[PDB]
Amino acid sequence: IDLSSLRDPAGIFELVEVGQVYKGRHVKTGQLAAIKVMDVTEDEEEEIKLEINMLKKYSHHRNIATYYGAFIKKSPPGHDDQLWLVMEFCGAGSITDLVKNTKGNTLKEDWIAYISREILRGLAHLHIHHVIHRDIKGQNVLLTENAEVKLVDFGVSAQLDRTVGRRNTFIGTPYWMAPEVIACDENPDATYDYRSDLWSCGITAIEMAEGAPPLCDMHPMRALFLIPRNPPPRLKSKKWSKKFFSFIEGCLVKNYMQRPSTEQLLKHPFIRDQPNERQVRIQLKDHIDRTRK
Amino acid sequence: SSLRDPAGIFELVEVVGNGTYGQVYKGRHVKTGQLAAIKVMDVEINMLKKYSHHRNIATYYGAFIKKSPPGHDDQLWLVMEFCGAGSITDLVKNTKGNTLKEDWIAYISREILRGLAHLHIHHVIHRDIKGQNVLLTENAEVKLVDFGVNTFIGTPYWMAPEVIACDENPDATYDYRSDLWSCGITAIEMAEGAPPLCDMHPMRALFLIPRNPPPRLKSKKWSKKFFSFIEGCLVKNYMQRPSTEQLLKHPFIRDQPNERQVRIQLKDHIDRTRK
Ligand SMILES: Nc1ncnc2ccc(-c3cc(F)cc(NC(=O)CN4CCCC4)c3)cc12
Ligand SMILES: [Mg+2]
Repeated sequence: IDLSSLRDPAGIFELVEVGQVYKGRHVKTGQLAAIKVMDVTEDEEEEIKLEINMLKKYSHHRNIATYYGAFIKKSPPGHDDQLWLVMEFCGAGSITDLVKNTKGNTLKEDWIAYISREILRGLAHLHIHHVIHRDIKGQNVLLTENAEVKLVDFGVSAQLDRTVGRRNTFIGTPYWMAPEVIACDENPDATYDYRSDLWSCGITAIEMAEGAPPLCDMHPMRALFLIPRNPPPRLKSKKWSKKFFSFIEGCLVKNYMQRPSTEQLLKHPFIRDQPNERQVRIQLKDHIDRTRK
Repeated sequence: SSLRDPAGIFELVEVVGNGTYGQVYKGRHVKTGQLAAIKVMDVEINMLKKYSHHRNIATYYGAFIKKSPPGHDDQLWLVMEFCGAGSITDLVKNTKGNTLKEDWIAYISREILRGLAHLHIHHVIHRDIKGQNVLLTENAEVKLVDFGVNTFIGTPYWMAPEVIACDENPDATYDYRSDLWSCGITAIEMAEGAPPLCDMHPMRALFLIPRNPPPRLKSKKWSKKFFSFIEGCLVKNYMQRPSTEQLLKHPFIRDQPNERQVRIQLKDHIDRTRK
């Protein structure tokens, strides 16, 4: 295993069934793995090498779907090669899937507290190693069959899955984007900071509570204009606890300079005080099981 | 509700063209072997139905629903004419020097504009004109794809200034003339191999388009008519931008003496690129 290299995947990883996300396996162990396969030009291969040097290293962590490495499956000369980004497998789907299947498209507050803490613990690990995730959203928060919460990592340190295959030219979905990452009249140069992940975490908590991020009903281009202008988003319903409202307001501080860090939000009462944690963990494991059958 | 299953009628071959369009496949009509493009969506049809009957718009064939087990999300299939010779972005990328001959640009730009004129006369704005949505057939016919147009913002480089919301323009005013700005950027893309601001971060380009003066061709080699055409498409304030009809009369578009040879040169280029 090497994360500073760019070898052919043959004899290391192979694809089993469905850049597109594929189910794959480590040849020698038989361990399942999610593999992102992208078409790369023979010129984009030189861009990968530079981005691989930009990679920051960090250990395994229980809240991060481990990034195993990058590989290039070479095609005949002239023909577009294949970039493979290999990551640990999470079989119970995303948090967006979880909230979508449930009745009323809303999760119980103690489920949001549990999932949000796992997201933050994963983020704390990335931030302490000087890495910004940059794409926190319910789709990138996965569940294992054992109700373990893991952040998608296809080489987040150098954003290997967002910089090649003409993907780099796409703006993407704007709804989880922090105000500072949106270039507007007062912010001409986008400023990605570790705290941009915390804004995304707050939008993910709203998404778990309501089934969709704020401004979901708007055209992405309109939402992109409104995020840096609108006051921080709020939960629509008054049903929620005072701690949950407080948590949202904590993440969603408009000016990133004044937004708390991961450690400070990990101490927030909504995250810190989870009396029914054991039952939540059981309720989630049970929800995953009955959804499978 | 009367949409049938595609089995035995259309089959998916492969993704076209490796993520750039999303879930769009090169399909095949089972009984004839005739190729088709199929837009597969997880489940705006009559838009592609009556507005695609024009030689410069890829023709709509039909709609199908591939039924999944109860509870599991079904698949809508939208089938249209396949354009086998790739996009004009592919064309310029696959040309030596990443630039097309001016008479090729004149020809392709006229076909884009004729497709746009058809859409605009029916009160339809394409909204996503770019080299990647302008396709070639094997016999060098030019066809527009992806009109209508939901949560993903694509590439910003071909977007007109008025379509980008800012302090003075809070509500992005999509107008038929926004497609003409996109056609001018497509002509620059054919001339240089990339749109203006290509070297910038898409988010930075989105900030600069409504602020920057109209883009210009970098080289002085081009004819005065071609410079005039670019200036016509790229008028900053859409209120003074010409209509599709006015640009169709522009000398660069209207006066094409070597049209027959261009068509032959394009057919020949498509063939050499295939092998
Ligand atoms: N006719 C053809 N022949 C050959 N290659 C073709 C390649 C692409 C297409 C095509 C057809 C179509 F309906 C829509 C789109 N584009 C998108 O779906 C983009 N969406 C914007 C919002 C979500 C994604 C592309 C037709 C082809
Ligand atoms: Mg047609």
